[PDB]
Amino acid sequence: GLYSSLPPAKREEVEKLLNGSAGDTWRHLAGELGYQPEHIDSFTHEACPVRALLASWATQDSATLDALLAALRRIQRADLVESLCSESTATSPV
Amino acid sequence: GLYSSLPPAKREEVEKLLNGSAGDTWRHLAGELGYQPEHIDSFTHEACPVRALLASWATQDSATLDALLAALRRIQRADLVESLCSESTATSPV
Repeated sequence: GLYSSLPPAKREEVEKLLNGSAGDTWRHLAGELGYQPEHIDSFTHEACPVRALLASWATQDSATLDALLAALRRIQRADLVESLCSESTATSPV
Repeated sequence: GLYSSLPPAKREEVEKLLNGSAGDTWRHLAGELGYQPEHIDSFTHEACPVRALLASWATQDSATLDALLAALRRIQRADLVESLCSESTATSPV
């Protein structure tokens, strides 16, 4: 299940979670994904580093939800896993 | 002078620079200011960590432009010193 296959309403909830609860888990994700520190600096160029990270990660087949969930586990952010499953409920594709 | 003594239009320009050009420089500042690593994570709870940093800095007498400039020099961001001084000639309080 590629992250790029999700509807825009699901991607907006990933932004809302880091905008409203804890905008800092993406640093830990980039660490366990093994991103070089120059990419972490390229993501902090914007106030929403999550939007740039998700768009940049979606360029490659590694962008599976299975890999995202494994990295979330390695950083002890199973709370974000639980929230993203509960917030998966939606109403339209657009 | 104290950063807390500036008009709100100047504080909006410090936010707009980190929101729109590059939002990394507050991390480098927090390092040379000698902040604890828990404060860095507490600021990144929000999308605009600069708004929370500037608020938690304005509550102490350490918030002088003289200290801000010394930190900006140590982090090799004298380009930002020029940009912020070049916007100081505003005439638009709120």
